[PDB]
Amino acid sequence: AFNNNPSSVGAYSSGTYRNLAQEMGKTNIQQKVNSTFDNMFGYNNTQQLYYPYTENGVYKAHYIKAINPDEGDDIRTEGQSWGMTAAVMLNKQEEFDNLWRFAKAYQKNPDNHPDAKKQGVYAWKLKLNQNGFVYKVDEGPAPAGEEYFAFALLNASARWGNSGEFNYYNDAITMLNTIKNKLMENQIIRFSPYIDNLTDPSYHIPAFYDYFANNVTNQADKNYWRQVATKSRTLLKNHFTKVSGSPHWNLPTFLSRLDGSPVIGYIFNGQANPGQWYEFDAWRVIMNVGLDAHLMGAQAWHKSAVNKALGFLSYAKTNNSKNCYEQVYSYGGAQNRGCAGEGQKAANAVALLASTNAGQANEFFNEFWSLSQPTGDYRYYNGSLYMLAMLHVSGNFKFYNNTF
Ligand SMILES: O[C@@H]1[C@@H](O)[C@H](O[C@@H]2CO[C@@H](O[C@@H]3CO[C@@H](O[C@@H]4CO[C@@H](O[C@@H]5CO[C@@H](O)[C@H](O)[C@H]5O)[C@H](O)[C@H]4O)[C@H](O)[C@H]3O)[C@H](O)[C@H]2O)OC[C@H]1O
Ligand SMILES: O[C@@H]1[C@@H](O)[C@H](O[C@@H]2CO[C@@H](O[C@@H]3CO[C@@H](O[C@@H]4CO[C@@H](O[C@@H]5CO[C@@H](O)[C@H](O)[C@H]5O)[C@H](O)[C@H]4O)[C@H](O)[C@H]3O)[C@H](O)[C@H]2O)OC[C@H]1O
Repeated sequence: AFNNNPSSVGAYSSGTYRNLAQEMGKTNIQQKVNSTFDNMFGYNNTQQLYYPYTENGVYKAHYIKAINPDEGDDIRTEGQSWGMTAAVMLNKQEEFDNLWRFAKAYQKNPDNHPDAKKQGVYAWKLKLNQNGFVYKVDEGPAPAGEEYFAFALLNASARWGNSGEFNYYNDAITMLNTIKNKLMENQIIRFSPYIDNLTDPSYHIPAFYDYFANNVTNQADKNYWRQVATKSRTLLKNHFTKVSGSPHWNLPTFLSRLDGSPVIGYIFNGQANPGQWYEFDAWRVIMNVGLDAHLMGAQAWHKSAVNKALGFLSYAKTNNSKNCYEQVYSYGGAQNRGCAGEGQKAANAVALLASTNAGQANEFFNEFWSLSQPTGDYRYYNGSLYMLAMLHVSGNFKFYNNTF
């Protein structure tokens, strides 16, 4: 049965990981997790997201392909870093290394880049040109990518050691220093190096920063990352307070100021959507809250955040002619961007690790568990989230500490 009383002590401290699928009475859990990985990383052109990159017939590395029918397929740091994370959680070392090799070679901007803000950060969007060679479309970073890269590399160091192709640990420390020096403002993760007083709630994963604190050597850096963790929980708490009730109606948003205030409308040239939309980025916020609750302990704010957000989505479904909650809301109003897909449902299943409502658990978990693994033209985002969620709800998303 669903544990509606999540412990205030996290799995990272206790070593005790919940298996949410088991709590919900599901069978063949680990087999389903395994087939999810195998299908995503297999050469089937169906669920597949993991593709080899070759130059003149010579194998180089692998990437996660952000399949895109409208705008052309591209390659993204977040997809890449999530792929590495999935691989390390299931002890899939070749897949990890092939993805990391690609990132280090083709996504990393040179440390001597003329623009100091780009030095050592990871170009968020690549494509293959008309001859099949990789190039950077936008050299700017999407910092959730670097966050996951650092997280995946620290875990790889811990599981596999550092005597093979990669010194994972040294690569992780370099990544952490890049985040600190290039991708933070006042110890809050940036949306961009080029815009101040701006964050993206979905980039906040407080437990990762605690994990970083425990895996650096020097005292100043340990304290730095602990402060980032505290400030991240405060940002998310403040954001959830601000979106409570009218006018945001309990869903977190795409963009936020550093005090947690949703960004209203447009604020910069190139901006994809209005700041106050619950949209594709924002889907992940309560998933991150669930992650944090599970790994570092469930506090009153985690519970309130997820209970109210899932509560709104359940309500929204009853007022929908197609009996679904939708992909995009603004100020509590549906923006007609379609019924929720697999990635959004996946995000909401992970949020249940902070839920105290068995009725929400039954509804949201079964809607995720009944899905087939994503296929077709929109499988990049849906499929990547689906993979992460499969790890989170099966007790397979763990923190592996390094030893010193
Ligand atoms: O110079 C600076 C610029 O570099 C800067 O650029 C920003 C860099 O960060 C970018 O953020 C990432 C964008 O990608 C997000 O994930 C998306 C979410 O959407 C998914 O696509 C949807 C899937 O579902 C379909 O139904 C729907 O139609 C799709 O839209 C997509 O697959 C994912 O990759 C990441 O979360 C972000 O981190 C940002 O876009 C850039 O603006 O901007 C500032 C400038 O000064
Ligand atoms: O566009 C705007 C419209 O969106 C707006 O409509 C309003 C939207 O919100 C509606 O209210 C929702 C009611 O349900 C809430 O979820 C609750 C949260 O609490 C849960 O209870 C917890 C369960 O577990 C216990 O252990 C725990 O102690 C409890 O706290 C409960 O199960 C959920 O159902 C949603 O968060 C609300 O959004 C409201 O009725 C609409 O009017 O109207 C204006 C328009 O502009």
